[PDB]
Amino acid sequence: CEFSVSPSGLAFCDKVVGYGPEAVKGQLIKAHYVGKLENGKVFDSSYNRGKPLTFRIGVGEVIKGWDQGILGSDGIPPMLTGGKRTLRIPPELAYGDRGAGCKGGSCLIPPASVLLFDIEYIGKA
Repeated sequence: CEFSVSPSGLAFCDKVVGYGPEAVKGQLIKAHYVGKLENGKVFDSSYNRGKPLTFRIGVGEVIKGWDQGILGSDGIPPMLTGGKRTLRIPPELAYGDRGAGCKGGSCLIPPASVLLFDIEYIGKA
């Protein structure tokens, strides 16, 4: 899985190219995913939550890396319905210096964490 690195640092690898239409801004979509830190620790997954994440893409409902990494951006083609994509997201397009899932200064997602996501774009909701 060698990533294609976009100008922003957002990198991706289409492990399985979708068979359907590309994602469109404002659309409510369904996605299964596994999120891991660079040491391999899984910090969140749709599977653990027992359901897909249905959300509106491209409107700031999720981290910038997801909006850009799924809808596409300079250097990043959009995901297609039914595709599987791995994203490498720099902190600036994720949770930055704040981190996420914090208890005081200790966070499930440490500050300045690069995030790895395996995303399965199932399709529209």
